[PDB]
Amino acid sequence: EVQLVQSGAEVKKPGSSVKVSCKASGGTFSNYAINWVRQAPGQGLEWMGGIIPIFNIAHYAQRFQGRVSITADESTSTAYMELSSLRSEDTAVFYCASPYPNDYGMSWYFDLWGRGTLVTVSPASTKGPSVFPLAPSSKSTSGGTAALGCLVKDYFPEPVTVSWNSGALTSGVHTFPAVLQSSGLYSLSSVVTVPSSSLGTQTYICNVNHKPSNTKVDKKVEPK
Amino acid sequence: DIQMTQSPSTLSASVGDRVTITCRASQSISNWLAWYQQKPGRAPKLLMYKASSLKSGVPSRFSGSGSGTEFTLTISSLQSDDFATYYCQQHDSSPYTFGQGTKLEIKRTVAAPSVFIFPPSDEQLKSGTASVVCLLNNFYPREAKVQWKVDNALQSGNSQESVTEQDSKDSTYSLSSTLTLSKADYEKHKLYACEVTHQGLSSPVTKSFNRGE
Ligand SMILES: OC[C@H]1O[C@@](CO)(O[C@H]2O[C@H](CO)[C@@H](O)[C@H](O)[C@H]2O)[C@@H](O)[C@@H]1O
Ligand SMILES: OC[C@H]1O[C@@](CO)(O[C@H]2O[C@H](CO)[C@@H](O)[C@H](O)[C@H]2O)[C@@H](O)[C@@H]1O
Ligand SMILES: OC[C@H]1O[C@@](CO)(O[C@H]2O[C@H](CO)[C@@H](O)[C@H](O)[C@H]2O)[C@@H](O)[C@@H]1O
Ligand SMILES: OC[C@H]1O[C@@](CO)(O[C@H]2O[C@H](CO)[C@@H](O)[C@H](O)[C@H]2O)[C@@H](O)[C@@H]1O
Repeated sequence: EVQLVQSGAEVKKPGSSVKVSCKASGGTFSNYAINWVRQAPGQGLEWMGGIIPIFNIAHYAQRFQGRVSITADESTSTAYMELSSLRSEDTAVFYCASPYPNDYGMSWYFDLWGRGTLVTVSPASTKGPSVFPLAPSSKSTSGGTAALGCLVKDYFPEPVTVSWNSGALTSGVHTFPAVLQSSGLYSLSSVVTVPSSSLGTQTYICNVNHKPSNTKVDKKVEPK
Repeated sequence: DIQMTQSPSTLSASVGDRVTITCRASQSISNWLAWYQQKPGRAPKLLMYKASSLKSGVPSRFSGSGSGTEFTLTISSLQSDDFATYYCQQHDSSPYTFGQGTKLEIKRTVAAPSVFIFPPSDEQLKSGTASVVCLLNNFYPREAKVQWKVDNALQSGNSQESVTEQDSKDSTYSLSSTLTLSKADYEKHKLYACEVTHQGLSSPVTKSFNRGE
């Protein structure tokens, strides 16, 4: 029963603020050192700051001073990290972590880790994707193999699922990680390589599902 | 602050291999170094602290060494569960700093990417924007360079790429690059091409098409 429980993922408009919680109800709250470690997409781990509950002793990383406030509430055995004036660059997964709670020295390495809280900063609001075909052709037929796919563009937020022929085609399928575009909307492609000899006899359809906007789309992909 | 330097940035090995990762501190930190393992989409896991103290539950094959400014993490006989990214962190004083990590991947033979180029669909053009997509499929190693050219002129700033995680079956990688242009720019040029540079290619491979075929 000694775990760090974090609040759920969030979507924030630029300029807003977010407050992530981390509850540690096990053992004595004052023996934790609740630290917050950030990890932006594709980046390494970055220490933001931390606090020793009850004693309420805080330490902050220089880069976040002024923009972040880390606190702790003894009544609820919960610690918080509030990041304000959010920007696109702020998008990242925030982890709380702490040395295991001693029971009555305190070293600052992290025995315990929360599962992470994703904070996405975007000017956009919920929106279903548009699905365009990535059609096979001459420059899309390497030898006897052809590649085709679906461009799942401009949707928000994550995630979106993609299947081929309602799950009947999984071999040779590659669904890439979504990329947040300059517009604050996500985009991703799903491709599959098949025999070029099958393009005139086999039907290829990608099934896209975006629960956030209750959108479902089935796009048949055929050579141009 | 204390700057932590990890090397190599990427390590390629096979099950059964004995591997070593290093981490250097810009100044002495005694034995105050910890190591973490992290797999895609998951939170880091503590493996070692105080330089060589193995975290309860962590396999014996993991061992740490060092003090002062030089430290190492060793895996005596790599197992499939060990392929992930490792980070070192000094816990001597704040600000607490991390090394930039070492990705431990599965080694396989060099494989050139099969390249395919996709013109934007006529449907998307009606939206006022055009997306040209270039696919680099099943290659190794992961390092690759994609260069977009419009009417032989090099493109810059208008493309974004995404890469898959190493394939659990063939240990390869795949990458997609997408060039975004206004419908106006797209219908202003004829030749669209993506030039790919990779260790497995003796010279760059260029795939292209002429707008409207
Ligand atoms: O802990 C208070 C102390 O910390 C400083 C920075 O060294 O400010 C930090 O704490 C504030 C209160 O939580 C935040 O508003 C601020 O962003 C954060 O850097 C000092 O200014 C303050 O005395
Ligand atoms: O980090 C919270 C913790 O910091 C203290 C000072 O050590 O107070 C600072 O943070 C508060 C929360 O934002 C501010 O109200 C206060 O002005 C600032 O000095 C502790 O009192 C508090 O527990
Ligand atoms: O972990 C080393 C580092 O931790 C500090 C506190 O941040 O001291 C703690 O760890 C020592 C080593 O295990 C103990 O002697 C001490 O009692 C404990 O508070 C730092 O002083 C030290 O650099
Ligand atoms: O906070 C800056 C400080 O953090 C380190 C790691 O300890 O680098 C991290 O932060 C950078 C800025 O967001 C990322 O580029 C990097 O991947 C991440 O590890 C230090 O190198 C740096 O001084």
